Amino acid sequence: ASITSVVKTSELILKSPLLSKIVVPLAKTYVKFSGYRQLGFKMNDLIIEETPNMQLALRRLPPTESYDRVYRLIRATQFSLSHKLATGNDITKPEEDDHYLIPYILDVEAEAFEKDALDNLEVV
Amino acid sequence: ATTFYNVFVKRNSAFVATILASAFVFDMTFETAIDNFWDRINAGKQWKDIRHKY
Amino acid sequence: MALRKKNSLLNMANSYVLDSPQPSNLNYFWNFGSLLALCLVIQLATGITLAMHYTSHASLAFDSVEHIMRDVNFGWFIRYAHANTASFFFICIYAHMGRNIYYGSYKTPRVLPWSIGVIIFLLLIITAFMGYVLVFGQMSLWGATVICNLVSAIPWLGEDIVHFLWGGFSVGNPTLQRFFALHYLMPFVLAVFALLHLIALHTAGSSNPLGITSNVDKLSMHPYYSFKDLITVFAFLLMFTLFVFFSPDKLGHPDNYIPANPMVTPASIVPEWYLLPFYAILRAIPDKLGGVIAMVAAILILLILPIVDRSIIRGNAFKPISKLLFGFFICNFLLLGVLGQVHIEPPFIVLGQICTIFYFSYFLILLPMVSTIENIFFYIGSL
Amino acid sequence: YMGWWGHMGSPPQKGIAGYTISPFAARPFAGVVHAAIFNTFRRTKNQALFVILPVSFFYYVWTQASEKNEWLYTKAGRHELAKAL
Amino acid sequence: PDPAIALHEAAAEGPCHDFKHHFDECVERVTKAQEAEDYDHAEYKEDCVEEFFHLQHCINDNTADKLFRVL
Amino acid sequence: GKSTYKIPDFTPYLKKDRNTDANRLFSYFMIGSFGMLSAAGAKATVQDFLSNMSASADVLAMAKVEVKLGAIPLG
Amino acid sequence: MTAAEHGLHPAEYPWPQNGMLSTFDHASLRRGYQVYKEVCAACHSLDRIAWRNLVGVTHTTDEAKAFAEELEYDDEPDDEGNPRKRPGKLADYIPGPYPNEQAARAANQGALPPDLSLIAKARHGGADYIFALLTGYPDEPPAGVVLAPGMNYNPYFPGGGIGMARTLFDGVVEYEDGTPATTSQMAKDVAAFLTWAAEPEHDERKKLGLKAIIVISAMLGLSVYIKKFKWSPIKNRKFIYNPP
Ligand code: HEC
Ligand code: HEM
Ligand code: HEM
Ligand SMILES: CCCCCCCCCCCCO[C@@H]1O[C@H](CO)[C@@H](O[C@H]2O[C@H](CO)[C@@H](O)[C@H](O)[C@H]2O)[C@H](O)[C@H]1O
Ligand SMILES: CCCCCCCCCCCCO[C@@H]1O[C@H](CO)[C@@H](O[C@H]2O[C@H](CO)[C@@H](O)[C@H](O)[C@H]2O)[C@H](O)[C@H]1O
Repeated sequence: ASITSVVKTSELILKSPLLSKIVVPLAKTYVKFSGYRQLGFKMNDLIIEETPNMQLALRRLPPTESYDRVYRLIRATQFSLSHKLATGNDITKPEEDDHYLIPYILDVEAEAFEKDALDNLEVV
Repeated sequence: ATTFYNVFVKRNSAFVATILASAFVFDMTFETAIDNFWDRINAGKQWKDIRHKY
Repeated sequence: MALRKKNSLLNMANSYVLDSPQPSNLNYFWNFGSLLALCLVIQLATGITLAMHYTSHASLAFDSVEHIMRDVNFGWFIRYAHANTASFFFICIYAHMGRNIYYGSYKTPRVLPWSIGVIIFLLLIITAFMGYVLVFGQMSLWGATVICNLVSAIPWLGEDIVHFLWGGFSVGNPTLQRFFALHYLMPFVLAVFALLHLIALHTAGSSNPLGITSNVDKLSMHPYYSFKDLITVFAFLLMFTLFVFFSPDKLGHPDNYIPANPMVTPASIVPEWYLLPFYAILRAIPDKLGGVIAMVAAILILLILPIVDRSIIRGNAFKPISKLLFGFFICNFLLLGVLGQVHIEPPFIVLGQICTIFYFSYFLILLPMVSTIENIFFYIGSL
Repeated sequence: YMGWWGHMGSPPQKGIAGYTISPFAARPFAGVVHAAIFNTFRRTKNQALFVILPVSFFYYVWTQASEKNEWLYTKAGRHELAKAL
Repeated sequence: PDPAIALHEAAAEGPCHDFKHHFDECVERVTKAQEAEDYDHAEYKEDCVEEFFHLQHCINDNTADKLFRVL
Repeated sequence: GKSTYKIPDFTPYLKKDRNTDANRLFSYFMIGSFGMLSAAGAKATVQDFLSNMSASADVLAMAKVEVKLGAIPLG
Repeated sequence: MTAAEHGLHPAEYPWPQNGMLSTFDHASLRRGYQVYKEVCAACHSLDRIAWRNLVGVTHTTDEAKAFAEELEYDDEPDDEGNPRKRPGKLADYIPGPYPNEQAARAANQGALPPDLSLIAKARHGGADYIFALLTGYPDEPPAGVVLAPGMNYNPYFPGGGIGMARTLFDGVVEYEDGTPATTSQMAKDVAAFLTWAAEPEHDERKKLGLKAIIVISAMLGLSVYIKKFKWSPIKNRKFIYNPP
């Protein structure tokens, strides 16, 4: 699935009052049980990157964001191999779990999908 | 410890020669030890234990 | 430049076993690949040695196996090693495949090693099935008869194909001699495909339990994974020793110590344990052709995991619902195994059908639904 | 998606200092008893439900099926067996 | 004499008495039912195999170790 | 946290006698023992395994031909 | 399936050979050979066993040669190509009671007594099944069982009706070591002997297994030390990050 898809569906849910009332609390619990914050990751660090679109989005990260992501990946890898969890400031707090990558990938995919559409235009 | 290191460990040629010589000794002594232990736990049961009757 | 890099032959070995850059955080489930290589080496060494003493003619086959047990020096060990390592081969391959499914090893960019892996698994099944016939005991013969008769379901030409496979009108000497020649060959084909799936993997490298890139943090294969592999090699050899020396027939069927008799039918004709889940799936469909298709589909459906997994994240480490579903899928696969060897009686007939539906609905319904919903929960939950 | 040493395909790394000590300088089994007890307990506790729930469910299903099958093939289960076939 | 004869008798009268009773009752019923006419043209003929199995399984559990101890 | 000249704490793992010959010799004793058992295990494995190719029991039984002599007449 | 169709499951008896470190009792093996020879061999062959196999297990070279030399075996034809017989040798196999299956079935009311060389491996239960079967013929079949003609009731045999009658009775054999030959004792000895016949490598195999267990366990322990030793620089690695 494309990030575009995921974001659009999420926005449909967040619009509907009923839907958001039942989905938002579930989603927050899911994230708590997922436990990626206990390895000091932000959610976007987990997105599959071995794709042309994602490699292009990662190249467009500002250098600071890019250097910080590299450190979180190395740090999480060291927790993984040691079978330890983050403690203290290494744990990602909910307020730090920012969608730093989502805007870049949405722009990459926007162009990719427009190109697909326009490759199939029919002069009327 | 320095002496032991210098003679048997420092040169890999010497280390491998010591390992192989030890393996030779281990192999011969372990064989004899297991043979005796096996004969004691299975005493009176083996052919060697009843052979004298025949 | 170091010789291991400069010389093209040495450099190929170097690239796979020494300088190969690995993730620094592979867990013990990444050790099944080297265990499978060990099983393949043991099966080649024991199998070629058994071939030096075995006679493929139906009049002598079963007795040549008794001669191996009784007269050939260490023949009992070589025979038991070969028969038990066939079971260990399947334990390791189910573990390796389970690792791959849990950690998302089938996702891009590793679709090619996974797809070749599915063919490896099919070749292992064929190899093991033909080898089991070679004993020419009761289970050998009757298992060959019932499994080869599934081909009769192929429309129009099915019966003709069966007679062609058998080289006659029933399982007999021609079938045994051809199964010997093919059983000897198939492991070499299997080794080539095993090599192919590794060369295909080498373009992305190994995945890792977190599902993220390891391009940020690599370790040489040697010495780290060489020495970590030795631990599981010695653990495997301990299990091997307990079966081969202390319980060599625990995994087998006593009927295979009765010589094949085309007249007497054994009480229950079942495949070896590692084929049992596929046999339960076949029983579930009442139609003969239906059942054969379902049974083949149960293996080929692994090829669609790259499509039906809609997750934006690789692997299950951080997906609580996917982990629950995976747990149910694995236990269902074990229950199918158990149902493969019960009698066709109530209430196991219906239970086998429900388990079969669950097996397929994992691929077709549940994994696509769950992976879609988890995508949304990760996005909304972290806003 | 993977290069080789010196050009592995990492985004540029900067600002991380990494430190470690020789295998001869370290105690390999440092903290082993704490790990073996407390670390294993934590790791096992956090994964226990994912194993217990499916295993217990499928064991119960099997147990019920096998006990019914056994009962149907006794004298007492004659009538219920006749209907079941 | 065969040590098993006495061990089996003792186990039947002792720890396996409930099973012994059920087997006995069963045999009584079946023999009586065979005595009655038009038994040969009956749909269901009861045996006592099940009860026999329950008794023998019980005797064996209480005897196996004892018997091999005196051989 | 900021200075890279302040080495992180390794005191939980550091051995005091890390530079001694005794310290190295111990780890080479473990490596050596491992190499020794692997050599003895390989030798056992190879010898027992390859012996399958030596004359089997039935072949050794068909050797040592016994011939009577009572049947054979003079000349 | 009904329990009767399966057969009653034999008890687990404490055989001397049960036990990771335990051999057969060879005195029991010798006595079991004598039960085979005097009772079973009337109907059952032991075709996979040669006289040489007994030597140094149950009998000395001389005893086994004497058993072989009492029998006649087919020799190579004489010089006119006429058949000849010779006395047996240690390489010869123990000869069976019948020339073919048809003769065997004719002597046993249609039933074919199996060869006993692999019977301990060819039946679920092994020695326990053989012991249970030989000692498990009730005086009377459970009320209601209708046996086919020439069948005997035995609950251990699947279906209950076996074509082999009870054969072991107190004192059918007189053991040469003075052991009281009770039904139970003879069944125990012959079951032990048949287990040896099915798996004659048993004693050596379990001793080699003990050596392997010890070596492999030590190697496993050392491999853990070595893995931890080599991995400690990776496990112990620490980072200081100063964001650029
Ligand atoms: C005179 C006949 C006779 C003698 C004596 C005899 N048997 Fe048998 N035995 C048979 C026949 C016939 C069968 C086949 C029964 C059947 O398949 O219904 C048989 C079957 C068996 C079976 C296999 C039952 C099965 O599961 O298929 C074993 C084991 C056996 N005998 C062992 C012995 C031993 C041990 C002895 C004596 C110490 C013995 N027999 C003596 C005639 C004999
Ligand atoms: C992946 C590799 C292999 C697997 C999974 C495998 C599997 C099997 C199995 C299940 C049997 C039946 C064993 C028994 O119960 O007695 C068998 C028998 C046999 N295999 Fe293999 N085998 C493999 C490789 C080989 C190879 C390379 C040869 C080379 C000829 C070979 C030769 C034999 C022989 C001669 C037998 C019959 C003798 C016997 O039963 O032990 N095998 N194999
Ligand atoms: C003879 C059988 C096999 C051998 C010897 C073998 C060997 C290996 C080895 C050594 C690796 C790299 C190390 C590891 O991850 O364990 C590996 C990786 C892999 N194998 Fe296999 N394999 C075999 C069968 C299979 C099968 C049946 C499949 C799939 C159905 C498969 C799919 C893969 C995949 C996807 C990977 C990459 C996993 C990753 O690192 O993320 N293999 N295999
Ligand atoms: C695992 C069994 C051990 C035997 C190894 C398998 C034998 C067959 C492997 C050869 C197939 C060719 O495999 C290919 O080789 C070259 C060099 O060897 C590797 O090339 C890699 O290493 C070399 C240096 O080590 C670099 O120049 C290169 O940038 C890098 O990609 C490829 O990544 C690998 O895919
Ligand atoms: C890479 C190969 C290099 C060339 C090496 C050539 C090795 C080939 C030699 C085969 C030697 C077999 O030599 C013979 O082995 C067997 C074990 O197998 C030993 O036999 C000994 O142990 C075995 C079990 O291990 C017992 O069954 C036996 O009663 C006992 O005598 C003999 O005492 C020995 O003489």
